Amino acid sequence: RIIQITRGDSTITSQDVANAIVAYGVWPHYLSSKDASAIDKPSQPDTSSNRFYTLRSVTWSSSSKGWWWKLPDALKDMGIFGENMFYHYLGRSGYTIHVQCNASKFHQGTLIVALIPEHQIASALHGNVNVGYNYTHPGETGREVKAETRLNPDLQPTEEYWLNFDGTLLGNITIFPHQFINLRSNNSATIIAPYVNAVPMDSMRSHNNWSLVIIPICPLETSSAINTIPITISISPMCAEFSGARAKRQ
Amino acid sequence: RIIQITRGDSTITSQDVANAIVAYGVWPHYLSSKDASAIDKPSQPDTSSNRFYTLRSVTWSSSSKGWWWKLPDALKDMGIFGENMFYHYLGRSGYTIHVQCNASKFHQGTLIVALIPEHQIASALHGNVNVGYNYTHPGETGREVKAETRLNPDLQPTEEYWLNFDGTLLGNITIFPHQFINLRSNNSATIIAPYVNAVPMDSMRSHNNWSLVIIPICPLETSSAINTIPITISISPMCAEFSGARAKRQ
Amino acid sequence: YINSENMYSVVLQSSINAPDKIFSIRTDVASQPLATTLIGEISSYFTHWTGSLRFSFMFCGTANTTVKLLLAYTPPGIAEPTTRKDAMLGTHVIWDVGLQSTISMVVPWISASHYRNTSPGRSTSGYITCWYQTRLVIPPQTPPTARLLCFVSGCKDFCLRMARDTNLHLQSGAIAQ
Amino acid sequence: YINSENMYSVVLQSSINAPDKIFSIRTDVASQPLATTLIGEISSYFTHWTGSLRFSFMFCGTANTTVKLLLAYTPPGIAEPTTRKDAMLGTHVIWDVGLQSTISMVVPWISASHYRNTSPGRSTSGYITCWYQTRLVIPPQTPPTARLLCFVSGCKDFCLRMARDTNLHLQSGAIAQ
Amino acid sequence: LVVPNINSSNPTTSNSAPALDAAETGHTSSVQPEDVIETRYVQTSQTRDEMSLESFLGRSGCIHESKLEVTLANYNKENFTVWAINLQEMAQIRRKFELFTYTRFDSEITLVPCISALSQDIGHITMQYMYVPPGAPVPNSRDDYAWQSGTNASVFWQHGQAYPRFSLPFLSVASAYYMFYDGYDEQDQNYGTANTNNMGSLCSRIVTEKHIHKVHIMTRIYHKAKHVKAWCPRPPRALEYTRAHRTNFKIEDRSIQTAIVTRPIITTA
Amino acid sequence: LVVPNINSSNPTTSNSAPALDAAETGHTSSVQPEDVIETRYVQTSQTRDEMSLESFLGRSGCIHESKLEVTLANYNKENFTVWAINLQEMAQIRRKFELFTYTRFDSEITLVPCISALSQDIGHITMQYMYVPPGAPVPNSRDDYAWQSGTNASVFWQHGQAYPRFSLPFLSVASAYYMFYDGYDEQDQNYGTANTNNMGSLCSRIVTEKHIHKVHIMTRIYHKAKHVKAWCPRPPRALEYTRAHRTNFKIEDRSIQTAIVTRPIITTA
Amino acid sequence: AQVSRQNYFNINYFKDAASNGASKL
Amino acid sequence: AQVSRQNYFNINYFKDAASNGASKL
Amino acid sequence: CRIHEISCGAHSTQCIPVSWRCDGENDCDSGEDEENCGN
Ligand SMILES: CCCCCCCCCCCC(=O)O
Ligand SMILES: CCCCCCCCCCCC(=O)O
Ligand SMILES: [Ca+2]
Repeated sequence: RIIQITRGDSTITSQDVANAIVAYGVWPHYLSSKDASAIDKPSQPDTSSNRFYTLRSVTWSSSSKGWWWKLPDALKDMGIFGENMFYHYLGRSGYTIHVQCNASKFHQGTLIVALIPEHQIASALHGNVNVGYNYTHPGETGREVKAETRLNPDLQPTEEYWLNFDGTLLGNITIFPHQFINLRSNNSATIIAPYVNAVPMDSMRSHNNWSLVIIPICPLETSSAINTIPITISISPMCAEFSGARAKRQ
Repeated sequence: RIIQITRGDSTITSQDVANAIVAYGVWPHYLSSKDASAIDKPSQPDTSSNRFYTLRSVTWSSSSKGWWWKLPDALKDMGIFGENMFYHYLGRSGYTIHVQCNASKFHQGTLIVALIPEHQIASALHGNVNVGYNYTHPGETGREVKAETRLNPDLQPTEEYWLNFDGTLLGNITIFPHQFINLRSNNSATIIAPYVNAVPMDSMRSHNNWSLVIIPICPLETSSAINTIPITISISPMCAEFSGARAKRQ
Repeated sequence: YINSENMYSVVLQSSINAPDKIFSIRTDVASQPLATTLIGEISSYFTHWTGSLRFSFMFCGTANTTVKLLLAYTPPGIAEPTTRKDAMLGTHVIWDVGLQSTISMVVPWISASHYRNTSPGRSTSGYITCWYQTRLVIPPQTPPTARLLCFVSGCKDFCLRMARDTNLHLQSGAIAQ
Repeated sequence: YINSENMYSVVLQSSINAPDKIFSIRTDVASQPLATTLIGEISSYFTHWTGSLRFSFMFCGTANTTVKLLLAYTPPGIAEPTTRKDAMLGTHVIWDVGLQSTISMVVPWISASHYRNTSPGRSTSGYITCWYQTRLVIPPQTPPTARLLCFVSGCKDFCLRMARDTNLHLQSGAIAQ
Repeated sequence: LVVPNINSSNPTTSNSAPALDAAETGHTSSVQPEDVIETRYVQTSQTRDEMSLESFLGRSGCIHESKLEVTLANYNKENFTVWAINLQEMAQIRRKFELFTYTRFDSEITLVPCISALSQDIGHITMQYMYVPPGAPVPNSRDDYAWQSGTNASVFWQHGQAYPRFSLPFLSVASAYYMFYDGYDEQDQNYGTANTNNMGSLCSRIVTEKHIHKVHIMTRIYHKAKHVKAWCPRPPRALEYTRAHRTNFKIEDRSIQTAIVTRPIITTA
Repeated sequence: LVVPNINSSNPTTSNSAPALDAAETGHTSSVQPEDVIETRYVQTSQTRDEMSLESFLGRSGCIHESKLEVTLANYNKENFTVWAINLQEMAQIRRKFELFTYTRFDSEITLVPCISALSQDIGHITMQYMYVPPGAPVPNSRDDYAWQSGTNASVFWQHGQAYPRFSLPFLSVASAYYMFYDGYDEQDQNYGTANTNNMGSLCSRIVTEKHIHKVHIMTRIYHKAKHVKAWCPRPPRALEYTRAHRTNFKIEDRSIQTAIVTRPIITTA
Repeated sequence: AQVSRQNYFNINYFKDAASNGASKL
Repeated sequence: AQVSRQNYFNINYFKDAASNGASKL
Repeated sequence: CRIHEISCGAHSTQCIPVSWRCDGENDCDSGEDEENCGN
């Protein structure tokens, strides 16, 4: 019923949880001498990167509809992991995702935390339109579900959470690695994911292997004074690897 | 009579040299489980740092008197080695220093390349005066021997090369790891140095274990059109190690 | 609070919705405010020290009150962290209050030399900042504030040396018999 | 030249066609100008010495510049040699510059007693004169001068004894704290 | 006496939480570095020898300064001192021992005479120090018979003789000395260590017969503990000491002053 | 510890030239007598024992002169000294140790008191010397409690007592003492050995109570190194020392003066 | 009798308990 | 224990490391 | 600071005995102990 995770110089705890789930059931690990293509000695920053990085908390209220960050990226400023990420062309990693969010025996709500591989969103417009880089690489902030016009907005991803942002129905979202946070029960979710992608290593900049999604499937109701609780996200890379080292790109 | 050094994704060559010399005769290496004090897993960036970094060439003329850079520091901007250096409190490393400088069978000159441990310069003034941080941390540029007044100049290191910048006489400079570049013979020097210091690891910012020095002991004379040749410096860390990881300092 | 228990606890607010600093302190065993503590006072009897420290925290709010803090240790060589991000990039622990009130975490010994001075100068051994990971939360009809205590002790690691006279206690003028 | 590198090198002329002296110095390790050197300074910390000395020379002229010198050691008991003949009648070495810039030669320990005084009086341990065996020579379009450095060190032989206070360094009036 | 070493640790992700405990018990959460951070492997050398009780109280310190003023005229009727024995009179020391409830040990006493000259010359001075146990007769004149010392232990010091010194076995009629004592008299009075720690008195007296120079003798007393044991540690002292054998601390029109420094705000130290 | 002997040599006429080498390498051409002169055969006795580090720094020298002037009037408020500990203050010594970058060793300290009389007589003087580590409370009056020395190490000297002396273990929190140090503060300030070599301070104070004679106490301090090791030799010093923990040498309106003597011409020495 | 520390001899010259030097551990 | 030099006895009378005389080689 | 012996060549501070009166060494801070001598 309890839990304690350690990574690098960091350690999470949680007095009450639903026993962490392992992505597709395959613990992370380094790159096999039998698969790699990169023919140069990979760098493994170790404890200085495979640590726990905590994001920028967002707020959940009686009207929020959802959020999401893409991985890697989101970490692009988090120390060495961040740096390395740009100093090299190729990178590979799997991580541990701990989503915390306490409340009270006098609340009620329910969030769906889902980790998704190759999450290709769809712009919210008709005709030949795509999505703009800048909008799918927010950063530690994330992208919120806001209903109220944007900018050079035709490069904007749709704002239709209930369709998982892609033409599928939330409700089949479970087919991916996911946990549920149900205030009346737990108060934190935890996902550990290996490296998934059809190639040894990929470019940390031009592609986000994953994509974290959180959707309140159940209205956050209460009678208490606090009717707005924060939701925090902490992430820790595992077995980080970089190749093709050169200059830092901007 | 030839030579070829490889490090990381880099490789130096030199059609003609005086067989490289090893600092105090002890090849570099990592930190012994029996000495360390840092009780946390060190990070070893490997090939992404233990590579060859080339500086910013300075110019030698019929009147230059000398130059010098301090180590680490000098590298503080050179990719990952650079970054890591600031992201952590503690760092440890030894490097390979290759000083190149070709000329012609029709020249003559002679440089003294010396690597020095704990090189404590002396300000060029009388009375209670010290040296200012900013002046002993130039960067990839170095500090040249310029005779012509400075700024808030009472925090300035002396400009007396012939006294090794410290009250000793150049000429006993040899007591340290050093090679000679004598245009009529070689055209490059090479020093490989281990980590020297009275403690496991030290702060990369607040202290420069080494200090490279170059002094023309022999006037660069010639009859040719080119009467000014450049001198370049390339450096490569070896067995880099960092500890106490936190935020990047400015 | 200076001369009352209230100096020993801290106060958490149910009205703070954001990454706010709560408190912090230097590490150097013989520093302020550690110096007055058991370990502290004693360390103050020697000159050099070395080891890991064990910081424990106990939440005292109501039984239905819940939170999620973040005790963090930022290694010397820099400056006190101003933001949460800036802080958690070091050694830390996301502590979630639930049933067990306590939670101990450790400040690894991470120095350049093997030993350090009891009495520092301008030097430091890092700081321990503490922030709001989530937010204090309560139900209806409950004290909007909660207390948070803090203990310290040395690990199996810890150790002192160099006997010298304590500085945290003096005698100005004779004592009556 | 006194306070510049130029004191450490010597100059050879392409315009001197004959047996001309170039330079010379006493031998006695703690003499002038040796005294300021590594070995020297240290010897200056004792009273008695004994051993053979290793003098090395490095030519710095152009790569096409060539010469033929003559380093010579004239045993004490006489006077500095004025002519080449007079000089080479002792221990010497005809060094020819070609590819290898260096050339080391030795000053055998040749005394009456087993040890000698660091600080001599009017006594000597011989001199090292240096002459033009041939003549510096160059092609067209080249610096008519070349530099010549000089190093010294002790042999497997060498050895000191009788600890005493150095004379090459003083302290007139207090030092500031 | 060694300290264990630190073992290398690895990224756990278990159901058991050693970090999480409960201080309500009264136990010191037994958590070690490893359990909380992928740690290294270190072969510690460190030694706790110095931190032994025997090394702590094993150092000599001062416990008393006995100033004696010589008086020409009535020579034999004064020029002598007395002293209620105890450690309670000198912070430094006292603070330490007062770090444990009970303690047992033998003692090494060392004397330090200083003759402050008052005439142009000192002449020939000679002191005597007698240990008078509780029950023995106290001297009352530079010439009292008691100074015969047919049984008490006296030690003589003359000018130009190196500091004297002697050893003392653990006195007391108990298993150990009382550093503190929540008890009273058989006449419900004198709450305090004074109730017991009656070791007698220490007296001195210039021996040199009537003479010509007025002078001042200042003999300091140092004490080192040996062969030690101590029980039940207590929290250390926090305020200047005021009186012997009592804890009292409130002082004549002055604030209660600790050693805890103050600060402006807690989000910056 | 012996020196090899010299073997007999013979007229070579080989294709190999050991005499010819290249100093560009940075190596000291390894040539020996034999290789260059039909030499004799000698059975050398010579020994390098004396040239051992332990024989070199193995000699006691002076590192500090602490003059204390006694002042009748305000006795208890002065008549005491302080001292920033270090070797940096006395050329002789300093020059030597400053011959290596790092060094490790234990120390033998020896004191030398001299009482310069100012009245017709001296009376009875008694000094005290306390070692106050960095962090410990510094004295501030000939009567400060600190001189109780419940833990610091003090040594007492009185007139007519032979020079005192004591031994000291290698201090520092490192593997060795820093003779030099190209580094700064955590507040980018104080470039220099001062940045580290903080050993605390050494204080004295006349003990003899208020008296009649004005006098001057001059206590010199000598130091011998024991059990030694040193690393990375450096070139020796060349100019008078000016200030502690700094290399500086330029002095107030005076030429840069070495020890190298000048001559008229190089073809005659 | 003589021992090892942090060799050397040391017998107690005195006939009594207390006179002895410092204890061992 | 006693040895040879450049015989004689010498035991360390002191209980501590530093107090010892000069080292050997 | 008199007693017919000890006396600084100054209006204030401490006092220097008669032995250092126009002797060549400067004892009192003011330097007046060595001012206008040479008789
Ligand atoms: C003759 C010298 C006297 C020294 C006596 C030492 C006795 C210490 C007993 C402790 C009693 C106390 O609590 O003060
Ligand atoms: C109590 C006597 C004091 C003697 C202390 C010797 C310490 C030498 C350490 C060297 C520090 C320095 O570089 O000056
Ligand atoms: Ca005078």
